[PDB]
Order: sequence, then C-alpha cells, then structure tokens
Amino acid sequence: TTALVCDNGSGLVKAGFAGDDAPRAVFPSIVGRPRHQKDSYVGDEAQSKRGILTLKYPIEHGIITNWDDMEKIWHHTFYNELRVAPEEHPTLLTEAPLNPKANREKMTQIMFETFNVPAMYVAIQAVLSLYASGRTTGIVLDSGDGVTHNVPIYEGYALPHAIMRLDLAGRDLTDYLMKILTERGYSFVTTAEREIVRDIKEKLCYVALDFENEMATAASSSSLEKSYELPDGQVITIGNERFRCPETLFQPSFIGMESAGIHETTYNSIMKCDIDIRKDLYANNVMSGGTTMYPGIADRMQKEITALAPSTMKIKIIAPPERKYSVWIGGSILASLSTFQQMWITKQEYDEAGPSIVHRKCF
Amino acid sequence: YNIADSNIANLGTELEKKVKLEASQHEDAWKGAGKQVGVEIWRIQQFKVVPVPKKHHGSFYTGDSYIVLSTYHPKTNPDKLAYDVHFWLGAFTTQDEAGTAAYKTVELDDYLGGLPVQYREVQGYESERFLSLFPKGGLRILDGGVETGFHHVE
Ligand SMILES: Nc1ncnc2c1ncn2[C@@H]1O[C@H](COP(=O)(O)OP(=O)(O)NP(=O)(O)O)[C@@H](O)[C@H]1O
Ligand SMILES: [Ca+2]
Ligand SMILES: [Ca+2]
Ligand SMILES: [Mg+2]
Repeated sequence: TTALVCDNGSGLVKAGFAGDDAPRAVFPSIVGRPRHQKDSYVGDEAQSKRGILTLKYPIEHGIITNWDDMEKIWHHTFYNELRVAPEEHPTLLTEAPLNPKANREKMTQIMFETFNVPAMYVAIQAVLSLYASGRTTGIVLDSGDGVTHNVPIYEGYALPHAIMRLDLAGRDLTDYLMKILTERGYSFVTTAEREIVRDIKEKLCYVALDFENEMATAASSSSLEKSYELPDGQVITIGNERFRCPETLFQPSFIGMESAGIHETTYNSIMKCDIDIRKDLYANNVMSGGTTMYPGIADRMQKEITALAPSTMKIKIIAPPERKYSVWIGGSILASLSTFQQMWITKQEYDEAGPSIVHRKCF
Repeated sequence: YNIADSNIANLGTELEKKVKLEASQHEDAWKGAGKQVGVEIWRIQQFKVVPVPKKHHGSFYTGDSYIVLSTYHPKTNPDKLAYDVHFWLGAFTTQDEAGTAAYKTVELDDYLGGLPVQYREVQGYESERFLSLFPKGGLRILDGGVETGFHHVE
C-alpha cells in the first residue's frame, strides 16, 4: 500500500507518492470557466486555455474559499494527474498553521465521504519542512502563494504561542508587480494577465541587499534592466520593479499593510520562545516555499535579522535548493514511516466520530 | 490569531503527547532501549530503524544517518537513568535518511517520556558530548553507506 502526499498550496498543487523524492504532479490550483458568460477546466489545461477563460483559485491565503471548485481540484489530482483510485490510498494533506478549525474539518469530511480514502492525516506545513532539512529544532519561514508563516520548533514540537502568520505572500507580490508595471505604461489586469506577470516575477525579480542604494543604482544607469517577451510577442523592459516587488515582504506598507515584514515576524517569533533556546533558533532559520526563491533573499534576511538581534548572536539562514518542494518532501518521508501512519484517521474512525476527530489525531 | 478557534488549538497539550506516545509503541527498535547505562545505536536503512551491532559502535558510514542513545546516571540520583539522544548525519547521507533520523529521534524521545535531550550531530560538527561517547580511537568514519530509500523521480 502506497500513501499519497498532496500539499495543496494556495497557488500550486504538489502531489505524488510517499517514498518518492519529488512530487510527480505539480500544477496550478485553478479552475477556469469561459470568460464570455465541458463547462470548466482545471490545472494545466485551464492555464493552456487561459486565452478564453477566467481563472479562479479555490484557496485564498491558505484557506479553502470555494469548496465546489476545491473538490474539482482534488478530483483532478487523483483521477486525471496521478491516475489513482483514492479509495486505495491513505492520503496525507497539509495546511498552514492558524487556519480556522472548520477548514480541516471539511477537508476530512470530503476526503472520507466523497473520495472514500481509507485513512488520512493533515500535517502542518512548516513541521514537514523542518524534517525535510534533517532537523528537530529550528524556526521555519514558509512563504508560498497565499501565506507566510513562522513556526519555531524545539525537539520536534512546534511552539504554538510563538507561531506567526502574515496573509501576504506570492499572490500579493504578483498583484503589486501588476500595479507598479502601470508606471511604465503597461496594463496587466485580467486573470490571464496575472499569470503572465507571475511569470515575469519568478524570472526577473530579486531582493536588494540595500533597497535605497539599489533604487539609486537603477536611476543612475540601465545596468539593472531586463527585457521580457510577452505571449503576444511584445517585448517589455523592467527596471527597479525587479526589486521593488519583493521589497514588499520586508516593507508590507508597499501594499498598504501595517504589518511587520518577514525579518520582523521571524525575530518576533524567536523572541516569543524561551530564552535558552533562542540561540538554536537563530542558528537554524530554515526557508521553505516558492516566495523564498528570490535571488538575494537569504542574504537580506541574514542582514536584517542581524540588525534586530543581540550584537553577538550567531545567525544562519538555511535555504535548501529544492525548497519549493520541502513541505512535500517532508511529507513523503514521514508518510513512509509506519509509526507516523499509525496516527492517521481511519475511515472507520471517521464513520464513528465525524470531522471532530481531526483535532484529536492530527498535530 | 485566535489560537483556540484554529488548527493549532491542541498543540502543546497532554493529548498531543498521548497520541505521539502511543505511536512510538509501534516501533520494534525501541523495545528494551534505555534500560541500563551505555550507548545504543541504530542506522536508518530505507526508512527503517536498524540496530548497529555493538562491535561496530563508534564506526559510522559517511553516507548514512544514525540514532545514538546514551543512557547514564544523572547527578541527582545514582540509581536512576537519564538520556542524551544524538542523531548523526553523515556528510553524504541522503535527505530521506536524515529526515527519518530526525523524526525517529523525536519518536524515541516520546517513547522515553520526553526525558532525552536531543543533539543534531552533522559529520564534522559533532558536539563535545558526542566526541566524549567513544573511547580514544573509537570514533571512525567509513566510506560509503546504504542506498537511499527514495525513488528518484526522473
Ligand atoms: N523563482 C521564484 N521567485 C519568486 N517567487 C517565486 C519563484 N518561484 C515561484 N514563486 C512563487 O511562489 C509561489 C508558489 O510557491 P508555492 O510554495 O508552491 O506556494 P503554495 O504552496 O501553492 N502557497 P501557500 O498556500 O502560501 O503555501 C507563487 O507565488 C510563485 O509565483
Ligand atoms: Ca545512505
Ligand atoms: Ca526531550
Ligand atoms: Mg505551500
């Protein structure tokens, strides 16, 4: 019996089989319907037909907000991508911490009542990433398309009072890039154009080590500019947008949020932990998720945490090269262990206890 | 947020510890562990926790990951047992081995009631405590190791 591991990101589904070193199916967590108002398309194929569809994400900031479309995503994952019968596979799902409890209750209900899985578990994403890095103690910064979260973990146990969450992540950065590109006279507005700008962001953006210095460099000459060919063949140029876009992670006021930036959420999380473990957290800051892939982000985090921390504190940022998939990989490892599977909810347990059982089994 | 309304409301609870203690009862490697002073060692082999024979204790394959349980009498009571649990990660170990070693270290900690203090020991970064476990000349690194448990997705 092979378990399935499905990391349902706000932006991307990562799905596959426990024991594999990578997800075999990675595709956009989108449902598309005709822009002019069968009847819908899912995932890669919706992306392929983007020219005629309006695209919608069923997960916003880590929370499922369109359950009918989420069911379409899960159905597509099992039957069209992985081509498995879900009733034959114990299934590991994932979630951001600090989600409302009803989200995993309904996940559990649909997995058992609609998909008839034999067993399932919902794991916290940051814990999977820490194990994927070979650690039991550290502080994870996970940033995807919907959520940025910090989870300090000591001896294998997440410290709930110190968990931090910011509902600011890759989708907000894409939207901000769309906005600032209007300053050059470009107009990216539609759901299809959002996906184009997402690609520009992924290919060309970076985190400046010193933002104000970089702004001056960009005005002094064209040395930082890059060009990009749109699907219609138009070639555009971008300059300081390359680094102003992810600067938002450090300065959330760029999009009108009063929140602390990611360097400050990380520091604040460490400071909520018992004094004697803080050195181990500072030395084990593990980054995971696609929004941690900007060139320069680890060096900027190192610099900013150094400025906040005690002057003698040893600080290390760990940035695994495959960190777009670290959550999934940690799930593949844990779901390969019989003792971890012993904790999973079985179909019989669900039949007898209902959705509330998820809170008593999944930690 | 509102922790009590959220999916982390039961973290840190007695219930979390109870469920994890139960899971740890399902690993054969822990049966009989930590019952007398000494050092017990296991190697991860394709996701499984496999005992290392005593005659090899102190010799570690650079390609592998291990769990080392050191049982000792604490200063507080010469007739009771306390524990340091070290997980040793060879310079060439693969991600599945190191992640399993980490998870299973927590599980052994659970099995022993939380008492073990955990130490992550990367080859070349071993702590003073780890270096003190083996008699002079006892700590030796060996070339090679067992094959990963992962299937490589092409
Ligand atoms: N090289 C890159 N540079 C910057 N952003 C990137 C890069 N690659 C991917 N991203 C962004 O990372 C996000 C997708 O990352 P991913 O970790 O799969 O998120 P997710 O798990 O779907 N979302 P979440 O629910 O927040 O965990 C999108 O916003 C991408 O545009
Ligand atoms: Ca090996
Ligand atoms: Ca312990
Ligand atoms: Mg994610």
